[PDB]
Amino acid sequence: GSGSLIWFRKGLRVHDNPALEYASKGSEFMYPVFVIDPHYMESDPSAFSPGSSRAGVNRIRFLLESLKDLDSSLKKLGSRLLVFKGEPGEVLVRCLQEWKVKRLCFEYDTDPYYQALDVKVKDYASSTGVEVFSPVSHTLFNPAHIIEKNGGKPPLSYQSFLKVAGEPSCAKSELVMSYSSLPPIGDIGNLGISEVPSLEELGYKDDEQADWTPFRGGESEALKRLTKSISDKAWVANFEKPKGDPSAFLKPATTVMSPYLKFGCLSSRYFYQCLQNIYKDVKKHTSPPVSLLGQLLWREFFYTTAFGTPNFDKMKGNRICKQIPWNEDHAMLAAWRDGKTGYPWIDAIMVQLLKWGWMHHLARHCVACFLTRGDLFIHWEQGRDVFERLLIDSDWAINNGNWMWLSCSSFFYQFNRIYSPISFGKKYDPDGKYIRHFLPVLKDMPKQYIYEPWTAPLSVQTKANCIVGKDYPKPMVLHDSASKECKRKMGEAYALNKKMDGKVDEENLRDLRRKLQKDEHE
Ligand SMILES: Cc1cc2nc3c(=O)[nH]c(=O)nc-3n(C[C@H](O)[C@H](O)[C@H](O)COP(=O)(O)OP(=O)(O)OC[C@H]3O[C@@H](n4cnc5c(N)ncnc54)[C@H](O)[C@@H]3O)c2cc1C
Repeated sequence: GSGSLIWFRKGLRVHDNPALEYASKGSEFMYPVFVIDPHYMESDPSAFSPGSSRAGVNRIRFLLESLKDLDSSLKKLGSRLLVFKGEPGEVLVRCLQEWKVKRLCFEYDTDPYYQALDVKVKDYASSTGVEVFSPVSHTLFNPAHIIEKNGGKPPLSYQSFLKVAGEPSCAKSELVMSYSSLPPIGDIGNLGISEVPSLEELGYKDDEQADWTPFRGGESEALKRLTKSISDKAWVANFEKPKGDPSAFLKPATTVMSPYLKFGCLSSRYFYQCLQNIYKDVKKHTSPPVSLLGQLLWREFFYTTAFGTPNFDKMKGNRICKQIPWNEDHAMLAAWRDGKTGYPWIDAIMVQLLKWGWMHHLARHCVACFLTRGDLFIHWEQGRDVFERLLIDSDWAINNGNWMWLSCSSFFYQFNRIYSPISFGKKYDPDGKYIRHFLPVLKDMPKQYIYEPWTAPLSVQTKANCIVGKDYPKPMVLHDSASKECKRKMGEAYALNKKMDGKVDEENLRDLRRKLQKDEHE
């Protein structure tokens, strides 16, 4: 008889799943599918840290966990999760041509990877008589609608986006959070049926599995943590993003729902709905941009902008990105990536990236600034790539948008507002608790130098059992001069961008790069 297939990619959850719902109705049997793409999941010995070439082992373990939770939640309703390994496009059509499937459902998505897959699968299904339901539930708004309504392009600013965006449909909507039951799986036919694969099966040695980010994945954890994240009504009511403490690691200054919203473990519509409820239950609460709900709106802003901008994930070809002659220097990038820059604050943060796969927004700010238009002047696409595989909440739209923001390549252009690798952390942690924790090599350094070990008298060092240049590196660069040179180049780069009416050529750029080379080398 007529069967259905619920294809899972990002909505790794049972609650608020418009796609899963439809797949359960009018079907005597249902096929829940998820494909492990070797290219993204399997071990890559060439990578700079355990994982594939696109994902650190941390985000991978998170996904695998989300998958187990999901299957489990399905095995509860009498269903199950069928996991195949291979190129999704191939796997999917081979599933269609193998099963009596008349209806194919999967949550919509705007990432390039998925836009590409969905054209193929859609065309195959359409040409083979399979119905296709691809509802928008990963975001509160439909990028295409916003862009269409706004004329022909995406609103140029948060403020402008909210005006146009209006309010999400899920507002007065009633979401489906549970199901009494779910259609039985149905003939598995002849396909390599598989259970969620272990890190080992993905090719990872045990030493590559020693560390553990402190955040389990899955819808279960998701919902549980949301409950904890917003239990304090006053806190959520008085929420102001800029006022959070970036050094607070024992108790993160924000929700950390980031990874669950990225893999769809948590519906953002439900979250948005909860916030709404507790907002009306008080009377006085913060509003965007700084509000907690205002944060779900930043996600919306970048997604819409990302979906409407070709070459969004790169400078060249990007309508909205300022053309800047960034340097390239695997040695400098490496020093920053592994957290060996010399500035304890920056290094401590980069280590939290590697160990937690998450850092407070402001921390992400500092290291992104230091790496680009703040001190090193390395291409933002480079910090972007490092972040993309290390963050357990790595999100295409969000990550690219933010790196362009922190590099003053787009959205924000007050490049003379530079974070200080030395003094910023003090504003919150003068004792340097955060640093000591993630950089135990400086465990004993006296607070008078914790943010600048290179200024600690040689005697203090040896006693603190930390010698700059041996145990802990010395400043890879001197902030003052560095940031002053960045502010300089940044100036002439903007000058060129303005002179060429936002259309700098491959030529001009090259000539600027040369020009700056002279004025800053001889
Ligand atoms: C250079 C740089 C790279 C970044 N890369 C990513 C990334 O790959 N994935 C990612 O999810 N966030 C990224 N961010 C944005 C932000 O830091 C995170 O969303 C936030 O730290 C997540 O913590 P939280 O869940 O406690 O956020 P909360 O403050 O508790 O907000 C709740 C939710 O709102 C969303 N949100 C919060 N801030 C932003 C923001 N500035 N832009 C868009 N959405 C936001 C997130 O989905 C988050 O889970 C990046 C920021 C910078 C400066």
